[PDB]
Amino acid sequence: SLGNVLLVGLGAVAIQVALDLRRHGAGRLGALNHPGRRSQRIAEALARGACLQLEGQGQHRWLSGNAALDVFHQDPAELRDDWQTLVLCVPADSYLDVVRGLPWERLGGVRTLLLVSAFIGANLLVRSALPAGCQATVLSLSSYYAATKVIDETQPLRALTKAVKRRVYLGSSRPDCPARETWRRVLAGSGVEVVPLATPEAAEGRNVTTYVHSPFFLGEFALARILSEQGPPGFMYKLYPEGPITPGAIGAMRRLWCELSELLRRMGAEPLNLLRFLNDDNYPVHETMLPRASIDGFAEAGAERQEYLLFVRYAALLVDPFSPADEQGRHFDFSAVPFRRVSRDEDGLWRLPRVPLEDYRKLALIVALAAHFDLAMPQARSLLASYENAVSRFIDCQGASQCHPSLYPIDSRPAADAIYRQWCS
Amino acid sequence: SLGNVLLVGLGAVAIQVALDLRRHGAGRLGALNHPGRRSQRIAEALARGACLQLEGQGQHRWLSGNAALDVFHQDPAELRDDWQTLVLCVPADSYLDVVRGLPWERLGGVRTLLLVSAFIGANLLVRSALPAGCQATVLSLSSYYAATKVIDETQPLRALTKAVKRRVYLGSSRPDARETWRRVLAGSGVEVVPLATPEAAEGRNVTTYVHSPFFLGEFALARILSEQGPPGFMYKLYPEGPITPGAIGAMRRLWCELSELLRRMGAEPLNLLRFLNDDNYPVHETMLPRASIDGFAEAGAERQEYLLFVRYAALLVDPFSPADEQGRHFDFSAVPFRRVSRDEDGLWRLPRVPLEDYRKLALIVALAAHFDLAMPQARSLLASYENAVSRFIDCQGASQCHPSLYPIDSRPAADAIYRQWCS
Ligand SMILES: NC(=O)c1ccc[n+]([C@@H]2O[C@H](COP(=O)([O-])OP(=O)(O)OC[C@H]3O[C@@H](n4cnc5c(N)ncnc54)[C@H](OP(=O)(O)O)[C@@H]3O)[C@@H](O)[C@H]2O)c1
Ligand SMILES: NC(=O)c1ccc[n+]([C@@H]2O[C@H](COP(=O)([O-])OP(=O)(O)OC[C@H]3O[C@@H](n4cnc5c(N)ncnc54)[C@H](OP(=O)(O)O)[C@@H]3O)[C@@H](O)[C@H]2O)c1
Ligand SMILES: N[C@@H](CCN[C@@H](Cc1cnc[nH]1)C(=O)O)C(=O)O
Ligand SMILES: O=C(O)CCC(=O)C(=O)O
Repeated sequence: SLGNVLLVGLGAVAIQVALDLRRHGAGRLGALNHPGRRSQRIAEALARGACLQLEGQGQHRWLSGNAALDVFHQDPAELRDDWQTLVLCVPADSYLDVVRGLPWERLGGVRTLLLVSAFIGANLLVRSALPAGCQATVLSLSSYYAATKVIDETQPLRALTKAVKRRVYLGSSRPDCPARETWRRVLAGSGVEVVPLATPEAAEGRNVTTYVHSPFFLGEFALARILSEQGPPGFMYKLYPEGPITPGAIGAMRRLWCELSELLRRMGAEPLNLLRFLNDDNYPVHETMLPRASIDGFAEAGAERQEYLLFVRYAALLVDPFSPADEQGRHFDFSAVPFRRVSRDEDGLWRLPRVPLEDYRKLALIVALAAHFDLAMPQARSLLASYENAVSRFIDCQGASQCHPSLYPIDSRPAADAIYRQWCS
Repeated sequence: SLGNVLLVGLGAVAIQVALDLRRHGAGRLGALNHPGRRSQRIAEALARGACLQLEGQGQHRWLSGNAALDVFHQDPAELRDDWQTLVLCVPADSYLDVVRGLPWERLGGVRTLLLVSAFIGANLLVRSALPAGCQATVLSLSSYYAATKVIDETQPLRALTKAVKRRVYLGSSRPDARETWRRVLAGSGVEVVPLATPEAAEGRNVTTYVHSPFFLGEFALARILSEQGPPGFMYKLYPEGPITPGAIGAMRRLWCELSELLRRMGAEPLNLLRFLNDDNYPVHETMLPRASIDGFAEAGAERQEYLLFVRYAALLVDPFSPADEQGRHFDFSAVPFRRVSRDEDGLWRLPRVPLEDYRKLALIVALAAHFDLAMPQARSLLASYENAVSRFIDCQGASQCHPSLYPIDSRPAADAIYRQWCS
């Protein structure tokens, strides 16, 4: 079964996962979060008797519930060998740091480790970092299965889920893995269909953010908003000049999808139909905007038609076409998600938001991995260079002394080498 | 060169034109407005000392001015042969009726007749109704050159111009008066481009290309014929408005059909995307690259449809408007549909959009048949309108509907245009 489950990272994702785990049952539920203001707030909340609370928004209100946490650690030194399942709810660009940091000498009983938002190569990278002879199976979930936020960091244990995906995918380092069905059941509790796939990379190849955030949020427009201090933040899914979506961004999306598909084929994984994945698995539009024949036929449509269809898809979602119309015939403004921007941390250093720092670090690793398969990925490299140039100019202007080192050049070649060696073994 | 000018149809357009004529310099100013309540109000206002009053809104406030009306008629038979220039400021559907009603055999002094909103064939249709040997030159303007309205029908001669177009085109029945009218209209700020034939100007009417595919389709007609529910928006994407990839396909296919008709009538067609961007409302290079705009006519159908869709998506907000504090731009696309309304006799009427658009396209299709052009896309749009309006009549009752909703036959007008063109 799942046995006793340790959530690693206790954020918005973990709270939703905790609700789904408690519905399913069968064991103690613990969490580990590294020291910091959030962990201090969490420990304070738990010590006064608070529980994890998940609220569903709008149509998702049926999800809402509370979940008890048996133990919370902000000090790995107190962990003992009581855990059968680890669930990594930390940012995906931290999986390597987090897996190296776990006290594996006291975790010999762990039999499964789930990566809740994997990317191509993540399963292999995590396996490369495990201690020798570790017999934990590593599971890769394609994408986090919802949209969830901690409303008010002052109540760190209360989260809001505003969207839920129709379908996600799950692969395992163990062939014909029985744990996949367990997690199918756990996530089905929140209405998500989990499709088991035959290898981790096939699931990782269905990570939605890799395909969408890379072309849209590594470009010039997004970076100009994210690195700004004054002026409006702009909107993540609007068309230029309100947001980053342009025909050029759509062309980058198509070309990157082609590059990623070839990488997947070279790792023995079947690529996805990008339009059908976006429409059917994540969020749909009406037949009059995207005919089913166009959705199903997308992969054979030819580049111009593919780009037209992708553009239509995003223009069709500037509002939510399935939301109720208001008195004046308008639908919900689905595309008005503001960009989060750079902000100063407690040491006075500029930090980047997760979008795009996490998206850059993921894509940089994928590109470094693809080089081992003799794939140059020029579109991916152009997106990396756009981010790097913009951030470099921000450092020039603000001063290196004022910038957190996460803004600085990162070397992904060592991690890519570890992944490739693990794949070849 | 203008002499004494008679404005036929004394409404919003005529008031703007009168003030532009006065800025340029003209003789007496007269007007002919057919009997009706508007003419009754005009006659009383004139009796109490009213003049033609034009107000320019905002940046166009320099357009504002007053002009005396020297003569007002309602009955064409009462016109004296004292007019060198006639300007037709009536709806284009009425041009033939207006011309047939005038006593041309005793209007030998008329030298110029200007059609302010000429549809394809309008010049030829007008000339077909003129007596043989009639001396008048007929001018076709591609479209009215501003956006103007009578503020309040209780002060009938006071009009408001809220916008002026960038560019219009002017063609003449006489090879090589265009220059005079280019100057006159240039006083409003519009650039008038003289073209070599009337049909070249008539073929540059923007509503022909845009209103036909968007407002004769099923979505638009469902809004227009509706009584309850929100009216929807003319230029938003489905489900808020009628713009869909199917509507854009209709737009492209119709542009191809219209372009071939123009070529068969000896007129160079337009590059639709360049015409929309450069003559109507532009977008940024990142949405529509200049090379894609200039190259549109040679791009191939899929790219052409993608570019047109991008153009309308890019204008859901006005990208050159100032951003508000939230990074939002002006909601340019939220122009509500005008819908059916009961008239003073209690009868349902259609708004000019799409009635005028249907009538124009019906004539174009009937004309195209003479050039052996079937215009299947145009015919599909006509059928869409006819079927929807027919079902509205079924539901409301013919006795409750104004006769303008009933079937029309444009074949006699098309035949007269073709005969004139072959003359
Ligand atoms: N929430 C969503 O809807 C969503 C959507 C798409 C994808 N995702 C994926 O899920 C991941 C987690 O999302 P979330 O909303 O739960 O974020 P959250 O606010 O960041 O919670 C993440 C937890 O992990 C801790 N953490 C962050 N960085 C860490 C690091 N380098 N090492 C160890 N612990 C770290 C955090 O504690 P501290 O704050 O103290 O560091 C926090 O408790 C995202 O990064 C993304 O990969 C989530
Ligand atoms: N900004 C604009 O105003 C604009 C823009 C683009 C296109 N147009 C087109 O230009 C045409 C005229 O526009 P408008 O705004 O000036 O209309 P308007 O204000 O209603 O004026 C039309 C005038 O002509 C009269 N009239 C109609 N038929 C007549 C006839 N057969 N003989 C004599 N007088 C007649 C009308 O009187 P009754 O009201 O009694 O019929 C009215 O006084 C319209 O079809 C319009 O769609 C106008
Ligand atoms: N947020 C997603 C990334 C995909 N975003 C959606 C678009 C969208 C989301 N909200 C408003 N518009 C998509 O691109 O189809 C995730 O990673 O789960
Ligand atoms: O869905 C959003 O609102 C932002 C895009 C996204 O996928 C994310 O939160 O990582």
